[PDB]
Amino acid sequence: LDAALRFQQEALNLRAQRQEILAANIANADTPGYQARDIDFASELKKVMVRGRVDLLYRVPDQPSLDGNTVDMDRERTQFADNSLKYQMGLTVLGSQLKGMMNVLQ
Amino acid sequence: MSGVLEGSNVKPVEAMTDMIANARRFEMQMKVITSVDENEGRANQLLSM
Repeated sequence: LDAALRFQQEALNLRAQRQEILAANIANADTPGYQARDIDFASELKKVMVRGRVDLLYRVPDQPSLDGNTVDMDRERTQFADNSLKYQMGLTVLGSQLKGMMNVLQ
Repeated sequence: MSGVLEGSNVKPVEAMTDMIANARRFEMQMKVITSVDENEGRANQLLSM
């Protein structure tokens, strides 16, 4: 066995990937015609649980800009904060499972 | 009509009011720019921790 950590491990990996995506968003917040992207965390987590080892959907824009850029910075800031917090949560949950598994053991 | 020259039709009163309007419009835009800058400054603290 020892696939009892699989769910949170894959969730934490997808959280890291989403962090990378959102950092790319922030970085390209000025390049003309960027068409900000994102991924759907729930659907991708379910997809990686059912099969194992991610389509880049387009964040639906508000507020056009004539440079084609659609990174609306406020949404990206909120989503980046949410993703960082969820990543830290996943760290704590995995830590608790490993603490428990090594507490029962010795 | 000979013996006569013709000058410029630059109405000075509309030019004066246009310049006053331009100055005031410019400084309203400057206030908008200042507020937007300082907003982005405040907001860039969400990403910490």
